[PDB]
Amino acid sequence: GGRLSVDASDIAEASRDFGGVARAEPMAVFHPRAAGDVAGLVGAAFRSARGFRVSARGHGHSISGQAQAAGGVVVDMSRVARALPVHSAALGGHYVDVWGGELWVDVLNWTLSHGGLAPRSWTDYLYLSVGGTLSNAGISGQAFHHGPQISNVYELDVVTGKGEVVTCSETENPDLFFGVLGGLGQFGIITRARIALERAPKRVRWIRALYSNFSEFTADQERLISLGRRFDYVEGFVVAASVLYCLEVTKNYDDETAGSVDQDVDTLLGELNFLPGTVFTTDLPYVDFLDRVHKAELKLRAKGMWEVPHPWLNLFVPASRIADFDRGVFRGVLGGPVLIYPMNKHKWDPRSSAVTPDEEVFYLVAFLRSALPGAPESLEALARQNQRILDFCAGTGIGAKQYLPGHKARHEWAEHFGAARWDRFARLKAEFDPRAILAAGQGIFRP
Ligand SMILES: *Cc1cc2c(cc1C)nc1c(=O)[nH]c(=O)nc-1n2C[C@H](O)[C@H](O)[C@H](O)COP(=O)(O)OP(=O)(O)OC[C@H]1O[C@@H](n2cnc3c(N)ncnc32)[C@H](O)[C@@H]1O
Ligand SMILES: O=C(Nc1cccc(OC(F)(F)F)c1)Nc1cnns1
Repeated sequence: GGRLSVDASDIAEASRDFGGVARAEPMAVFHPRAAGDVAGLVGAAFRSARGFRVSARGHGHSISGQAQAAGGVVVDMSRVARALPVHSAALGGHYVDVWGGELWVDVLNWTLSHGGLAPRSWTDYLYLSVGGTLSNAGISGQAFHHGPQISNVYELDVVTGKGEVVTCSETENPDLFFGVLGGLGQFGIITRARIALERAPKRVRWIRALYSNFSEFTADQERLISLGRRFDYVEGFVVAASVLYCLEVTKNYDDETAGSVDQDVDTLLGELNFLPGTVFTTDLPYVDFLDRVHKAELKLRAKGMWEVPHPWLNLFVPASRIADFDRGVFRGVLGGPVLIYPMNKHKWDPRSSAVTPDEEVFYLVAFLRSALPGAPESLEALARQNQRILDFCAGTGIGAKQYLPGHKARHEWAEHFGAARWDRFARLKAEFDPRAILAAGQGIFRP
């Protein structure tokens, strides 16, 4: 039922990503109609003499060619009938089956219009595929409480590196299920994901408060994630003044809780140590808050500042070493935001392929800088800054782990996973993709 394409615009899009650096071209782009089409293509790759590379492309948000299939075939997973949300008395909640290539923005609109339901755990940007984020983790301000998106999925349909369609969960083929979650596309292509849902809030009380003291800022973020009155979202960012820290929190509400929202916010804020008179508040619908990054994208696109190189660096930093990151990186080493917020490791299932630091509390530190348009030297200076951040972590023994890892050397991947996790990862590759057909742009395995 699928269609192979050699259209120059199809090839060009499959040969690029948001990073704007890696440009490995496929021989063709495959447009599937259903899961069986994806199975057919991977099956032919597995059966072929040379064993050509096959990679699924979500929305192309990768930084360094992770979705590229050099001289092979890129599967354009972008979008037919959609499954309606379902209630389960056994799970004690709702779920929705979605196509692997579905964008989170389209999942949200579908679930809201069919029962006022929504996923519990997000990414900051909704124009990302379900298969794409589930192959990494999928993190935002809710992860401290609900865990990442890989902790909010009941079941998958996976097309393995042998072109076999497998239904998997915790109780059915758990090795493939847990391997695929945070598995960097190594063990198969997600064609279906069964997403956990909750009754969606109607509105959001979105708060920002400033700190000049890093010790007070991190102490407040750490207390907020341990919280039963609590915020529904906890993030933060580094701002140039010398250096300031912005705490970002939200309180979700609906018609029932509308009458208590003001007091709940005031109570929680009173316990914090932000700078007096630096509180900024917005009240807006739930969809609008979740789509806030798409609004920033439209403004950047109009200024020609979206289709520029993005040498993004994402680190998971153990909370015991975050203090050293202030004078060492934010005041030391250093257009674009620097995100910072802690998460709880216990909300992350240790059976998944996801790699986190060996500490109960760890931070995402996200360097989201854009290079100047049409200026290669800008990208080069930013790449040197990223290497200086990595050298700082190595030289001071910070047990940081990259999120969306950009490694390409075997010993670097071995160090990233550690011996036990590397052994599990390699064994899953021998079982599920022995010819190393899938997601070869990640640069982990060779045929
Ligand atoms: C560009 C961007 C990315 C981003 C973000 C904001 C922007 C503007 N905000 C994020 C956030 O708040 N939290 C988070 O966890 N991630 C955030 N990101 C990063 C994003 O998650 C990643 O870029 C991720 O790769 C998803 O993006 P996308 O859906 O575009 O997928 P991809 O880049 O094409 O492919 C990524 C890898 O996964 C493999 N792949 C793709 N689809 C599948 C399926 N269906 N099954 C299995 N593997 C799949 C690709 O081959 C590639 O290896
Ligand atoms: O990217 C974000 N958040 C995020 C937040 C604001 C804006 C933004 O995109 C930009 F800068 F282009 F407007 C991304 N979080 C990530 C986590 N992991 N990789 S990226």
